[PDB]
Amino acid sequence: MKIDILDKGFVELVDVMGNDLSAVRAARVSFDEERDRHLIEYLMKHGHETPFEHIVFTFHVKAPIFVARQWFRHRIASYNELSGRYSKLSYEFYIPSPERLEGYKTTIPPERVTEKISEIVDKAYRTYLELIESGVPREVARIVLPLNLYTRFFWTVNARSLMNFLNLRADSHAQWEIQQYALAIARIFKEKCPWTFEAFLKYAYKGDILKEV
Amino acid sequence: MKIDILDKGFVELVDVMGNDLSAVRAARVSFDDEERDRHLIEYLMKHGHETPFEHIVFTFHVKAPIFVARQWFRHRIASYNELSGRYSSYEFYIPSPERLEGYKTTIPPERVTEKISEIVDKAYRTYLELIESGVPREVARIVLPLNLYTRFFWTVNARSLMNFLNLRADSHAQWEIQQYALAIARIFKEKCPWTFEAFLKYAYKGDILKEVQV
Amino acid sequence: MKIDILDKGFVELVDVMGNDLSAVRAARVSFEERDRHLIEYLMKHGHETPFEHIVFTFHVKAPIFVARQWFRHRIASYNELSGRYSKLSYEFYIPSPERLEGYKTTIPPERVTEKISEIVDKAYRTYLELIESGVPREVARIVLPLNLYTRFFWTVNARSLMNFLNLRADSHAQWEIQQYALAIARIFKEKCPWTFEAFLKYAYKGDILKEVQV
Amino acid sequence: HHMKIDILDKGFVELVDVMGNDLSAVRAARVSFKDEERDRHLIEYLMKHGHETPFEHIVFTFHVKAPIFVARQWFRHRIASYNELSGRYLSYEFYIPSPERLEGYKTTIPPERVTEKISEIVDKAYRTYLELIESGVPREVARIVLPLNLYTRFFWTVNARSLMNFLNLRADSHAQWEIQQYALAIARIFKEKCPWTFEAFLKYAYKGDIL
Ligand SMILES: Cc1cc2nc3c(=O)[nH]c(=O)nc-3n(C[C@H](O)[C@H](O)[C@H](O)COP(=O)(O)OP(=O)(O)OC[C@H]3OC(n4cnc5c(N)ncnc54)[C@H](O)[C@@H]3O)c2cc1C
Ligand SMILES: Cc1cc2nc3c(=O)[nH]c(=O)nc-3n(C[C@H](O)[C@H](O)[C@H](O)COP(=O)(O)OP(=O)(O)OC[C@H]3OC(n4cnc5c(N)ncnc54)[C@H](O)[C@@H]3O)c2cc1C
Ligand SMILES: Cc1cc2nc3c(=O)[nH]c(=O)nc-3n(C[C@H](O)[C@H](O)[C@H](O)COP(=O)(O)OP(=O)(O)OC[C@H]3O[C@@H](n4cnc5c(N)ncnc54)[C@H](O)[C@@H]3O)c2cc1C
Ligand SMILES: Cc1cc2nc3c(=O)[nH]c(=O)nc-3n(C[C@H](O)[C@H](O)[C@H](O)COP(=O)(O)OP(=O)(O)OC[C@H]3O[C@@H](n4cnc5c(N)ncnc54)[C@H](O)[C@@H]3O)c2cc1C
Repeated sequence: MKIDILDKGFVELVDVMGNDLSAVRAARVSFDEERDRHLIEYLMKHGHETPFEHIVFTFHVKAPIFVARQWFRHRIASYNELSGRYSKLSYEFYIPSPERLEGYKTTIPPERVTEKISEIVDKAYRTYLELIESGVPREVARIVLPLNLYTRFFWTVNARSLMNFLNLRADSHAQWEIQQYALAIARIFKEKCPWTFEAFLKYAYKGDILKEV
Repeated sequence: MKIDILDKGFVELVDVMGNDLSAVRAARVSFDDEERDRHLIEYLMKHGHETPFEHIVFTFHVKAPIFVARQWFRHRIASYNELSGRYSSYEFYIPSPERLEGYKTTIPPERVTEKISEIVDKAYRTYLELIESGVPREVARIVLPLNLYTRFFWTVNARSLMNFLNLRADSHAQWEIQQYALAIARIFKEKCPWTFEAFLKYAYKGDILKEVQV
Repeated sequence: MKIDILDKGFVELVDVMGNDLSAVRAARVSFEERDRHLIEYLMKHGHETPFEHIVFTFHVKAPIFVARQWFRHRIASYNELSGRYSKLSYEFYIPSPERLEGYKTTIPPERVTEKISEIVDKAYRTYLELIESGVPREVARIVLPLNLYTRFFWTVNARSLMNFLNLRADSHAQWEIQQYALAIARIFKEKCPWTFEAFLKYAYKGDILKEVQV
Repeated sequence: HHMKIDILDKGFVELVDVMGNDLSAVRAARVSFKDEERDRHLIEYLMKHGHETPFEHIVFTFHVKAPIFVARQWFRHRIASYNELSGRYLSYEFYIPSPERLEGYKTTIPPERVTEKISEIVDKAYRTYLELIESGVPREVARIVLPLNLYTRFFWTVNARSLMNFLNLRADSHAQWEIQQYALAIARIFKEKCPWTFEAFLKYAYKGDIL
């Protein structure tokens, strides 16, 4: 299960432990269709969040550094990001689409904005290459690369922390770029834990976008 | 996969996410070679790169005396769900004479076991009586002894589990929790043999897991 | 500041880092009505991170059944007396007859208080017989009841402290820990008045702190 | 607090506040409310046997100004609290490595020219940023063209135990030189405020080498 985000990014499900019933078993501390869902909604509405910590996901994410920086602020989770000492490195950059600027009356055509960004990216990247070729270590030369450079990471997180992530990132107040990733995370969450996801939207979700999309 | 511990306790595996390769994939940040994969596991363990092992997760169902659970619950990097004494088998851990078969006492070890059993029976009886009288469970239960068995679900990742083993699968820890740590270690070994072996070889700070098999 | 709780317990403030302004500085990231205005803004908009920069260290004496509920709050630091090696005062929480006010019981409340006291006496006396006989404390103490008082140090930041209050300073929590939560709230209010008020007005999810003064 | 240490060309690590000192760990370990000799002995005992929880009762709050590539590595330390400047909503300064930063590395061009080339691309990226902002482009979008050597600022509250883990990982020759410099500043302040704990740390638990 993979979802493409932005121009070159993505969110892919690597593994998952449990499902809605994992939270049910944990809540009852042990080991009926309607009875189980009722328990899930009960836990959600009353704020009994601990049982959902027993559902865990591992995602593989490709996102721009500025998005990853905001993402990594979520401390109750595990991350492993690219370094280039265990796997090969790649150089791609997030170039906003003209549509991304819709809504703002910019004196510069949204098409020209996309071009200027692409322009600087190319120049920074070429400078980077020029430095490496001259013998400058990568850890130094890389500092000239822009924040829109794509990176990749593995993210393992339990359902409770995931719902906190959605509360903050699947919201109109969050930067549009991370909103997109949050939407993809929500879709995968819904596919693996439909009962929990539904209960979440109904009683605990604090954001807005998940109720519109 | 369930292992009996003490007189009425146990450690049961409920679920597990991943295996040794999960840490390998995480370290390389790649989703998609035994010799080299096992070498990487040893390398990570040897140089202290522990984050990759956080991508292996276990969920256990444990039945242990409260005095043991209190020590267990001090391990904060994990998730717990315990039986609610306020809302809810009423069983207790009675040490066998063999548990004292090592200290010099003024009374036979068997006598100690009898004394413990006796007071537990009296406390339990008092509890049931209070409950019969309409006294709320949350109040009546305060007379129950620390050897009362409780149960909880424990979800923990491999890195945190290894920290648990470093501290509890050791002769300095109380004998009772050592027994549970041994069972946790056995299940860990079965599901992640490569990580477990690398752990014992490069990072394990305790003593018993290098003396006792599986 | 030492506040007495229950019959022999207490909550004592050991140390504190910062005040309301610590959160303001953190939110602004730079080392008054406008400042207080900011605190309220943060609280109403859900900006909780700035309050993580205010930290408290408390010394608490409480019955084990209360401590176990307390220790479920993982985002904090704890150091408690050792049941295996620490010297204890051997004091127990005996509910007052008023504790059962409201519950229709077969026997009178004073009777319940009496029975609890009797079982505690028997358990304690049995414990004494074991220790005097040579039984190690780590084993002998398992017969002691859950109402035995213990002590611990608790270091926690304001954000986690507020989460603790949301859960324990509430009618759904056991009356005994509610009492401790009230004391914690009292100390929080004295050191961080602006944050405390903003909390009650915008984020507090409990009920008792909106009716019980300070 | 008040302590401040300059790092790199425009960065710094400033001590904002501190709760406790070495005695805070001693009291927590004994879980109560002796003498200097026995107390320092207890600190070494704790450090030696890995009884690290008592040190969680010592807390620091730092104000740090560092380039984003350094901050990114720093923020991987989850057991701590952070508050950083929002790029979405500064004085825009950048870390320009000194020619000496390339000592030991045989480069095709003079080290001075490398510093120049870095300064040049940074200038072009910044000027592009300003042009986008002036045209009405949202800051959150325009800022993505800025380089990783852009300076940011943040408050960091962390306890002594977590700080020691931070030092074991960053105060090491295997860490990038830039973060090593910051780790040395953190260690310096730690030493100043908790002499006993720091000394014990260096003697029995520190796994790095530069300290
Ligand atoms: C030379 C060098 C190379 C590096 N290479 C890479 C790389 O290739 N990829 C990469 O992603 N990072 C890399 N890092 C960053 C490394 O992963 C960091 O040290 C780590 O992210 C932060 O450390 P920590 O886990 O010890 O600290 P904290 O996150 O602050 O945690 C402190 C302690 O609590 C723990 N802990 C916290 N949360 C959890 C949890 N959820 N589960 C289990 N235990 C937990 C552990 O016992 C830990 O030591 C590198 C660092 C250095 C110095
Ligand atoms: C032989 C023995 C004797 C003991 N004696 C005592 C005693 O006298 N008094 C007592 O109270 N307890 C005692 N304990 C219990 C001890 O406090 C526990 O081992 C500890 O609380 C749980 O371990 P941990 O911190 O390593 O694990 P976890 O809480 O699971 O944490 C794992 C890692 O994340 C970390 N971490 C998590 N949270 C924080 C945080 N807030 N700040 C900094 N780092 C953090 C550390 O790197 C840690 O190793 C004893 C245990 C043993 C085995
Ligand atoms: C629109 C928007 C604007 C933002 N602006 C800024 C800004 O200007 N500056 C900035 O620094 N960040 C900013 N952020 C980041 C914001 O602080 C993140 O939501 C936060 O860092 C990650 O959330 P968390 O604390 O809820 O999650 P996690 O770190 O994953 O924690 C989950 C839960 O555990 C908790 N928790 C974890 N660790 C601790 C701890 N040490 N102490 C107390 N509780 C803890 C809380 O209950 C928390 O909700 C912004 C985010 C958004 C969406
Ligand atoms: C009326 C009442 C009834 C209760 N009944 C029961 C019961 O039947 N069984 C039982 O076991 N407990 C029960 N509890 C205890 C309940 O589980 C506690 O509230 C909880 O253990 C501690 O709360 P916390 O998660 O909010 O806090 P903390 O552990 O201090 O965490 C603070 C924040 O960080 C978070 N966080 C920390 N660690 C993790 C993690 N590993 N994964 C995801 N998020 C994390 C969350 O955002 C959290 O709110 C009850 C409590 C009350 C008040």
